[PDB]
Amino acid sequence: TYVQALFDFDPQEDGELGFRRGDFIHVMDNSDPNWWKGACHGQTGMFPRNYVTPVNR
Amino acid sequence: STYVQALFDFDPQEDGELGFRRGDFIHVMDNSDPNWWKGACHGQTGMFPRNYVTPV
Amino acid sequence: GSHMPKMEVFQEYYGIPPPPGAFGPFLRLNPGDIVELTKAEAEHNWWEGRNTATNEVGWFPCNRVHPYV
Repeated sequence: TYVQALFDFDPQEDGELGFRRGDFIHVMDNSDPNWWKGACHGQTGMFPRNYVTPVNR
Repeated sequence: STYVQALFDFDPQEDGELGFRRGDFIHVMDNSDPNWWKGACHGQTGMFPRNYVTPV
Repeated sequence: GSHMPKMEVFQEYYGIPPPPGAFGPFLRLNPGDIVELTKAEAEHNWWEGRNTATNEVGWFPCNRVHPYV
């Protein structure tokens, strides 16, 4: 399952996943309706669900 | 040899489309389709949205 | 609705500029409206969604919205 970032996300907080608009993120945990865990750029972390869109579509 | 001027910016979304900035002059090459016309601007040709321009 | 991202509108959009080539109907947006996206790609400037503040559907410039947080 991959999602595409629709916006840049540049967190300060540890445990949060950073990415740029257009990046593809491998979703690791989408159980919570608001914060998902994903993998990108050699790291994993949490990010707000509404920053990304499903690639399958 | 007709020219139109861009009312708004336009970034090509699909290949073959022609982009432009508001104010750019575009040479109309083919106005056969109702919504997308072939034109030339900044050394390139491609399809542009007719509703983004006005005749000069 | 479905499992798609939601956006909060921060800038109004009343159909100007119109969707390129009128490929689809424009979606009126008012600051504060929450739009549930139906079609979106990072590389594209025009996204489709359902404005849940008005229950209308259509296309709008992605530069008028940001993630609903």
